[PDB]
Amino acid sequence: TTTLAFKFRHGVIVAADSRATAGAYIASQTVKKVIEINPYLLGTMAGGAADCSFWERLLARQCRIYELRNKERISVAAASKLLANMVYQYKGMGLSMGTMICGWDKRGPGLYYVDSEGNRISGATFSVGSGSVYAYGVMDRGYSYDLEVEQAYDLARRAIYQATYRDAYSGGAVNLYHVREDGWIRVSSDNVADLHEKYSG
Amino acid sequence: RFSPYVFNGGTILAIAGEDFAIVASDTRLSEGFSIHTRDSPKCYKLTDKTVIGCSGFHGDCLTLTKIIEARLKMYKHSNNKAMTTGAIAAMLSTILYSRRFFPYYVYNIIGGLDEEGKGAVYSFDPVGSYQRDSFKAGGSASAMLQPLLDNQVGFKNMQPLSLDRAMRLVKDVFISAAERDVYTGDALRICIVTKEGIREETVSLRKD
Amino acid sequence: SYDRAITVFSPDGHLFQVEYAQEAVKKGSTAVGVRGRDIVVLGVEKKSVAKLQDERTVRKICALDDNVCMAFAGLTADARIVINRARVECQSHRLTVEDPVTVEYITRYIASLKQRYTQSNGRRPFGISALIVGFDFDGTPRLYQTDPSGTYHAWKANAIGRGAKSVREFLEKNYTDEAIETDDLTIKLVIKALLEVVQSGGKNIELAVMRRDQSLKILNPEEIEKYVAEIEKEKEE
Amino acid sequence: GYSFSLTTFSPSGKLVQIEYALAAVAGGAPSVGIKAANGVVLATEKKQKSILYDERSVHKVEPITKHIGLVYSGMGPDYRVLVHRARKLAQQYYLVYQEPIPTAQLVQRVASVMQEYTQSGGVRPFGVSLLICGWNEGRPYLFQSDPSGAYFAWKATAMGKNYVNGKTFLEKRYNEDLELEDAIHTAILTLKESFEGQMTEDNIEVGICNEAGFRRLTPTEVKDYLAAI
Amino acid sequence: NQYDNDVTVWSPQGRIHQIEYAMEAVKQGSATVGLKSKTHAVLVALKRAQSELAAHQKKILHVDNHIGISIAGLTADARLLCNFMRQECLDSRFVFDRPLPVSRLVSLIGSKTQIPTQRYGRRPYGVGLLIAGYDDMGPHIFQTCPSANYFDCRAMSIGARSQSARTYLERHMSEFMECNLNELVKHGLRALRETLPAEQDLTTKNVSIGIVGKDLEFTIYDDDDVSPFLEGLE
Amino acid sequence: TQNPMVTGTSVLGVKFEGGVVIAADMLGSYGSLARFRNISRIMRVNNSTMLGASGDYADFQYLKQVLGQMVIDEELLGDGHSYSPRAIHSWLTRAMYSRRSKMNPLWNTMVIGGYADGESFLGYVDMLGVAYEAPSLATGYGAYLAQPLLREVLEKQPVLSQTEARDLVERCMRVLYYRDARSYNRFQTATVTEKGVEIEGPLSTETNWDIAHMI
Amino acid sequence: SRRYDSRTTIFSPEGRLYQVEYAMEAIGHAGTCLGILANDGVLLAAERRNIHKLLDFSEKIYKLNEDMACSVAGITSDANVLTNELRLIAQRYLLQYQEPIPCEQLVTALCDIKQAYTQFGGKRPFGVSLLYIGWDKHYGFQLYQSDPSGNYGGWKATCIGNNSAAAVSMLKQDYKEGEMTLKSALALAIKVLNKTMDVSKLSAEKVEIATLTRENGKTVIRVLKQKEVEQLIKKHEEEEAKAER
Amino acid sequence: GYDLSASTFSPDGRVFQVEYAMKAVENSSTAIGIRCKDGVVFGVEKLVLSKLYEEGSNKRLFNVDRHVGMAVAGLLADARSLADIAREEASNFRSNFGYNIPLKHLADRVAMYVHAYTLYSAVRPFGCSFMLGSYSVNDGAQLYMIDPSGVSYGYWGCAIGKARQAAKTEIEKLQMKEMTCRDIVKEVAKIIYIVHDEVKDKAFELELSWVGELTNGRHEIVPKDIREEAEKYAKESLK
Amino acid sequence: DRGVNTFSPEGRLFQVEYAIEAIKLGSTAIGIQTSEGVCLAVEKRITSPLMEPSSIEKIVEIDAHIGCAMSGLIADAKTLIDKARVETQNHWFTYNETMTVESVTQAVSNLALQFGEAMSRPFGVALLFGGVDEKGPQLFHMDPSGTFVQCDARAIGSASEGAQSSLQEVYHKSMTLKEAIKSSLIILKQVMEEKLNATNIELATVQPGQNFHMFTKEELEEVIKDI
Repeated sequence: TTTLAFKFRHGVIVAADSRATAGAYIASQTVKKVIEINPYLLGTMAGGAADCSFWERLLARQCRIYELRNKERISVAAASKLLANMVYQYKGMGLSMGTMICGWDKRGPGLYYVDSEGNRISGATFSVGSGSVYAYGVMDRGYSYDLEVEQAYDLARRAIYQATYRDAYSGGAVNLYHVREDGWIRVSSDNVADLHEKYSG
Repeated sequence: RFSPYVFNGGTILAIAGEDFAIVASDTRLSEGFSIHTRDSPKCYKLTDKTVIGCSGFHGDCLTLTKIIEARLKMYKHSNNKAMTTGAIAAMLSTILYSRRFFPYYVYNIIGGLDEEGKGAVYSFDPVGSYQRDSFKAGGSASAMLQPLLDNQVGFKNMQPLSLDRAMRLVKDVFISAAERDVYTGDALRICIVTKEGIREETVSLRKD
Repeated sequence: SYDRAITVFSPDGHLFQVEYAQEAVKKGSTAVGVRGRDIVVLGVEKKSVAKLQDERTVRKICALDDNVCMAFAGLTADARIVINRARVECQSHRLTVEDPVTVEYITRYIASLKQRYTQSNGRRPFGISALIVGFDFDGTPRLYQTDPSGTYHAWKANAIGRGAKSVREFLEKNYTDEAIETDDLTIKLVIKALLEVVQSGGKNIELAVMRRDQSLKILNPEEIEKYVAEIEKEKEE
Repeated sequence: GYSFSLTTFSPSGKLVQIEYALAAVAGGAPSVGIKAANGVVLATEKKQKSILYDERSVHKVEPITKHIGLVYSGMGPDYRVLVHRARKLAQQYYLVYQEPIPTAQLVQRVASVMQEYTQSGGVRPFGVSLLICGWNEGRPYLFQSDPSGAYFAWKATAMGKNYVNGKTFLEKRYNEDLELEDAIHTAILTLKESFEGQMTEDNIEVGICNEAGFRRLTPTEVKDYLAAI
Repeated sequence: NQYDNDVTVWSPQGRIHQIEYAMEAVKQGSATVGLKSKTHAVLVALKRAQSELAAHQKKILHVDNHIGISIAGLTADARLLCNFMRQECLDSRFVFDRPLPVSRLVSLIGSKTQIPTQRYGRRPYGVGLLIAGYDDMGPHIFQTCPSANYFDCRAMSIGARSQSARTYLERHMSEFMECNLNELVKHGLRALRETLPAEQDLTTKNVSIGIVGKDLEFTIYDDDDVSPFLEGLE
Repeated sequence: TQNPMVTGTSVLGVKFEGGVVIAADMLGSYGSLARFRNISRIMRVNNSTMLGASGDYADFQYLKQVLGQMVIDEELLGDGHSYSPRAIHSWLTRAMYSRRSKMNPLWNTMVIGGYADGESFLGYVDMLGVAYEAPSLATGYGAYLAQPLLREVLEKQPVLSQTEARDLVERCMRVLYYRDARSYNRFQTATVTEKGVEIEGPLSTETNWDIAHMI
Repeated sequence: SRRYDSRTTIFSPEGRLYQVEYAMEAIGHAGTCLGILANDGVLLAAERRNIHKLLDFSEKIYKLNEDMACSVAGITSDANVLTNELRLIAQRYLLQYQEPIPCEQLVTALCDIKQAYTQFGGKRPFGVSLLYIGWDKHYGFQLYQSDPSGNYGGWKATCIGNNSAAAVSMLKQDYKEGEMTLKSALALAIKVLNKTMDVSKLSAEKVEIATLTRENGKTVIRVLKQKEVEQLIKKHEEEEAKAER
Repeated sequence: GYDLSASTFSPDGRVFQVEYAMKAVENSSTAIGIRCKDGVVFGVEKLVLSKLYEEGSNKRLFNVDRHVGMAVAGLLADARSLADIAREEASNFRSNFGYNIPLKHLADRVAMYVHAYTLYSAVRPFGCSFMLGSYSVNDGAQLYMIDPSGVSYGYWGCAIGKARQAAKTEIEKLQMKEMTCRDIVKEVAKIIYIVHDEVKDKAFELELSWVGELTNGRHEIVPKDIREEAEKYAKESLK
Repeated sequence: DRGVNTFSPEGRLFQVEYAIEAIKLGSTAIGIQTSEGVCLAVEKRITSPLMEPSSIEKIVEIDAHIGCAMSGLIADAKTLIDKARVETQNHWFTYNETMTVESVTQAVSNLALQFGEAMSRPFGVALLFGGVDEKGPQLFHMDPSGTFVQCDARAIGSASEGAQSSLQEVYHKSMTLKEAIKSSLIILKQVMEEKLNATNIELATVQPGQNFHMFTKEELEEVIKDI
């Protein structure tokens, strides 16, 4: 598993792979690891798939109830705080999950990282999963806050491809998402076996 | 000490077509190095267009299949409709996660027809996570059956499915897997779900 | 535990305990609230003033938070409980959401709490009514009013307590666009509205003022006397 | 059980069930308590309805600890409950502090128990009034407790039937320099006033408290004292 | 005067008035008829509407594949009892994996309903029920009262102005055991029609039918689907 | 029940043309001691059901008590309904599984036989809640020694008669006596048929020790 | 049983709560209690209703803390319960914060308990009214008063109990704000009590006086001896005899 | 108003709610029970209020336990509650002490349960009376009667209902201590037929049962043919 | 004095009758159902010009496809609305699909008679549910007694009698949504005491293919221009 997310002038960009394994056996290569919480929030999965899916569904229903009651949409900080408080009460039992939460609100773009141990940190560049250490290198060498849209797309695709090249539990296809002011859109889903000829030549 | 689990073997398979679905399994029940029965199928009819298959620990299979039917009747009485395949999958996910800290030791596959009349296959893990696929194999010989399906259905590494072709493919893959897997194969049960309802078939395998 | 049903329906569909709570509220000291352009003003008339009493201990304008405050009319002991519930709710909200509350949010919480006491076993209704003023994060002033039955409304100007009808009649006429263009005019309007009921002039008036980014400020008697003298000088016309 | 209070305020501010409980108490048998320089004496009348009754089957004067004693006026069945609770409270205090409970602390705890029954759901107040005697720090004590829960410290007191005349007798006769024997003589004389019939050692009960502890006089000693008087 | 406000007070004549008032609540509901033959059981219900712009209230409910009920009285109590019955049937099928017999369900209903009529500050269920079922011993028609008493019937009518239907059934009992399904349905329709005012007639809008049988699960017919049964009547 | 203590060995069962037959021995072993030698491990539930259980004996007695009271209570009503073998099989499976999940199992393996409505029933329930049905059954070491012999016969001739099933039962008991360390030479048989349930015992087997002379 | 329920905690058609007025009517019969605030201390003066000759710290003044004291009027059996609760509240605050409790927090914490009884539960309220005196680092010498309904307020001179209105009028006439000392406050208390009691002349046995003062960085709560009250009474008598001339 | 709760004594020492409950039993149809040399026989007249009810509806003879039989009168719901209570008591005894409960013990336990309802204002007394009959090889035949007050007694022949006194007058003439169950089965049907009043209670049905050594200690309903024989004998005697 | 759960001599609970009496003091709400959608219109009682009309909300959003209009004691409807919202979200969480209008109505109506001596008295609020589901536009009515029905055109409140009388002649099965809006506004104008002026009324519609929608001012004057 490797998922990354970075924040720049025109919003947030999220990228993920698609392989899921059970031991040394590859169960599937069509997993959708960017969880679509709302038309205005995005979340990722890393660690346990069941835990991420269940607790982010609970978060989605709480967000909808809040919006119904208060006639206003929830913010990214509040959503991350809710998710952090729902998993601290099962501390030590054995949950395993680490998620970025991405959105846009009154204070601009937002990108938070929450994991089951208890951390909740805001940032401008995150990567989680087994192959994250391979994506930090490329992303750090290429990242700047004044990137254009196409340049940011290219950076995310290249970072994920380089992560899957050297990691054994990472692979499949690269799924890309862009969070803007008026909601998110789905950019592309590119197969690694074609990025190989695109990049090498 | 006391161990609450045993492994009873079993293989389940599902293929989704253009306007049909197929769920197949074997009928051997084992434990350790012994054979309990040769006439124990693993497919259960949920609705006139939905079938479920379970494998793993047998007691959990029995109790889970009773719980699912009770919940379906509850839903039909409260909502005045028959439950849909997507709704069945979404409810089974929650049921499975309810036992997160003492899990069911079951592998589940759901096959049927969706609301536009096309085949649907959903696969689960013992904890609840599910996914919609096009074909899926689970149980003892999943690792042997999956590459064949990837090669023949998905056309991997090569330079529509009819019903008859799918039937032949299912029979062939179980005939091949009976050769090498210890836990698999006394008879083969096939359930075909289509517009007219659910049809059943049986085939004979090796006995040793 | 005690599980008697205290409040129940009567023929013609009335709830008598809630009506008697209304009657209890209609005997308190008058409280007037006005919503200006950049200022919100609250005023209370002191029912009894004695020279042997400390004023700091009998104030009827409290601060629920750094941006929300309220005045009440009715039974004092009930208000002392409702206020301390609202404070805890404000702190819990700021902890969980990382954002100061909205005036509507806190008035909704108070209204729900007050309504839940007219449908429970072994309880009697709260005998208080409330005016809640504040400023939202976007800078919009807010005035709300809450009823012992559990209903709340937004107002431009309002009065509760005894003699509230006369003050409402005065405000229906004297509340205009030109009368709230500056803070002095708004304060004078509040004082004049209170003067329709209070006796002995400004010696029996407590006045509080809030602005967009400042905390609640209690006006000293000298400022009240200055304003009253100016209002009396305006009678010479 | 009923969860509402059966004792409530009257439009003039009176608690009426308490007045009725004291009305019950004022119809009980007389009791006298006298505090002297060496100890305390408690006396009570023990007339019984017939000769078939066993005179020694039940007692009115009872010990709470080695140094505390009780008498009562009112209803016997309530007196028994109060005695049981007082004994349990004294034992709890001893278990905690490894020291005998002082008289004032016991009277406070018993008065608290008696007050709990005035502001509780579905119960009626006790219909008994108590006299407590004890010895602590080298000096004696004498306390009275009422059905409402209020306690007082006395020097000489009378209670029950015709207690006003008993109080007048004690006022005109009590002196602070009496020894214990003069106190016993005065107590028996006070019981003699307004007595019905001829009194013997079988129809009165006496108990004393001094340095050695609390003890209840045997009928032989009561006979000696009656002969002396 | 003072013996009629509580359910735990005996009248000097040995009666409980709150139970009688709960009985009076049932008599104000619309009529319902139930009858059986050697092979089938049938419930016929007459529905009511508040106005021409409102749909007619439901009166036949599904309890289990072999059990159905019909209602007269308070609706919410009927819903509560129906949910209790459904839960009991589900529990029986879970534990023993066979259909619950009808008489053993009626015993449970009576046992549940008797408890409120004995304790302080509680009220009887003000609903009457007709229960149609089929099991290994054949068709069954049961009738339930608010006083926790139940009866086993050959045919029975409950609701307002239901004496006329009872008289018709008493006259025509003899033919029921030999009638087939269609004639049994027509007999029930005639008995139900005996309760209508002379200016009002049966229509597909206000008639509901529920049938259970040997090789037939409990089915409900409403609206146009009751047209074949009305055809040929009279 | 974390430890078994006094235990039973094995139960055998086979179905024939018009009923079922079950067999079990009469020994309760405490470890390796062979302590109680005349105990009965076969039960008659009602006029068409019989039960035989192996494993801990205290748990078997407890289930006897519970099942007997349940049958008596359901018979008191007099409504014309009675439990079938399948209802008992399902109830036993539910009870065993419900007790497994509390981590406090009942250490038993049970064989239910019955004959109702012209159809015969032979079912198997396990300690963990594994339950199934088969034409022949054997628990414990009988699963290894006796099951091959029963299945060899049942494959060639699917439908037996009463005498053939009886004789097959004694042959299996003799083999078990030869090759099992916790066995005994006195056993007991129960047969359920259209007439009802009939228990016969104690019986015995004739052995052969000729090979002792070729050593 | 609805038949025997007395419905304590309900409103009246005029919006009143009859049990509370009945409790307040009960309080108006107890002994007079008076509190005066000065520049260097504060004092409580109470009337002794126990005057039987055979009767054997103080009768109606209790110590709650190192810095506070209180006196009650009404029904003593409930005053004991309230005092025992006040002590526990103060100890809990000290345990939590390792500092002494301020006066107003203690008064508020008790008045909450008093109001809870009047709003729900089915039981009757407490028929007692209290006067509190103490010292606090935030505000200094203070004086508070409570009611059965849960209402409190600070004062500079107050009186509760029998003949409260006459005492309040006399205090309004004679109290000089900002110019009082303990020596003058004691004389004012003696004068008001003498003008309130139903006796021809005051006596030292019928009154108890407690003074709270702050010396050497520590609070001192002192109950005056009889031979000091006798001298105070003699001084008042001489001043009154020479007052008119 | 001394008659509104079960926890109030009248100024003369009576609890009126229990008497008002007894008046409910006094308006029911009669049931009798006769104890003989080797068994007990119960007989009830069951009134039919319509021709639509099936035969065998609203049965008033219950099987509490294998060796115990019960016959009720009064409100039928209260009787059906007490039958379940008695069934639970017998089941608990068998599962705790290992053998069948003696009848004198079950009667005492049910009587204490019934009496527990006549002390509080939060519940009301039962409006039912009933008879318990049993036969044991060790204890002989036994017959007990229980009361809404909670009083339990043993009898040789008893009757409960509206026609109690006439039925007792007829039973006193039997001399039942020397004859078997077969004669008693005819005599109970005869007594039931003569105590019935057909001009006010128009129609009725006869229900009979026994427990004895002829059943080997089991409580059973009388076989049909014996029932018609007894009915014919009673009718020809009545003629 | 009597309990909360006593029957009347003619078999009715007193408290339910009193609550139904209390219903008839609220403002008039009118709902109309057509094959093109459902419309809800409600009256506002502005008691003073110093009040803000926008603070009075009597038409709420249960869900994106279900809306509710209420009358009676307004403060009591908050609990029912909260329960309805929670049940719809629970249904979506478990089954991943939208609840129907009838199921929401049953879930809300199961709370009606759950009171005793927890709630101590009935609710005394009447509700109209308007929604769009697999069967099309649907309008449901629910009252304090716990009974709910399906309607074609309903009027609740103080002037329900005359409004229903007018709806009887006005309504027909072929109405267009625009005609339904016009007719509802005409009836509301007839039954009100004040003058309809696009400020003291509230109007909402639910149509297939789009969510629950609340009319703003400009549409209100545009529609009222014809009246």
